[PDB]
Amino acid sequence: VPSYNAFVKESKQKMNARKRRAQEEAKEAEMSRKELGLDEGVDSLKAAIQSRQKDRQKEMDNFLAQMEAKYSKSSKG
Amino acid sequence: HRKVLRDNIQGITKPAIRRLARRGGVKRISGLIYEETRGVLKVFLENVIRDAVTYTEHAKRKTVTAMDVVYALKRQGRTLYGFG
Amino acid sequence: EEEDGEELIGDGMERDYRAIPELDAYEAEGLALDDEDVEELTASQREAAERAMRQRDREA
Amino acid sequence: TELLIRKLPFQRLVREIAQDFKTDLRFQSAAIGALQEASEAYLVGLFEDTNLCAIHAKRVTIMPKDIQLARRIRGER
Repeated sequence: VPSYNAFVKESKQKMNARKRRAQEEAKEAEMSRKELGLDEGVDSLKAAIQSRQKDRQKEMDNFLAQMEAKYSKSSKG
Repeated sequence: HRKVLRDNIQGITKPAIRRLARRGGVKRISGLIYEETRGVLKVFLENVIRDAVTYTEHAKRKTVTAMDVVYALKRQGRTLYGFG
Repeated sequence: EEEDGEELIGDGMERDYRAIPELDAYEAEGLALDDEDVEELTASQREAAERAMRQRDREA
Repeated sequence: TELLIRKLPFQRLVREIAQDFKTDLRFQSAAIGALQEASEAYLVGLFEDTNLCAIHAKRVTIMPKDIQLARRIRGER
């Protein structure tokens, strides 16, 4: 059963299914990309990620400020 | 008294990683996403817990208080995204 | 190999959001209920710890 | 709050990780809670950035490749 020809057919089927899934992933990814509002290109991706990094930095700053205002000896007195 | 904890990285189950990804907006995940997530979180936790334990040790205590973790996270915020 | 992407918003997703009382609460082992010997770090202690940690990081 | 990681597995994992640094240790519950909140915020932000990196590459299925790409953009290694 595991002949060389049977392996060729399996490999071709898997390659074609991979191309199909790649096209489906590309369509869904464009749909989501416009659904999220990110401009096309690589630099837009980096800019959005770094803006989110700044936002998360300020967020954890606020979080640690809360932790200090609740558990520190300076806040208690 | 030599009790040891082991293989609790599996405590981060597949549903846990799925909830994290859905909170992050992920629609579909790869099969090998779970192991990568476990490794990333383990490295993160190791690097922050070492500093928290160092703070507790310098406090001449043996219990990690909340301010130990606060200072560990504050020190981590300076080195985590320093591009290396 | 290279199977389909595992969907995350499929049906039965509420199974990932079931409540488990055995795991949704912290256990008592390893926690500090005796609420002293939890004194905050003094400035000397904190500075010494941080400088030792920076030396250790340089060593790596 | 919402459910991302269950509290008992995270507590066991934190204690397992910590026992390799000091032998016998206790933890304030607020310390474990802050650890969990910081870890979950970090992981959800990393997942958002990974999803951005995946949809840039014409995919809605995230992969460890996209995770490492997002980490490299954020400034981690």
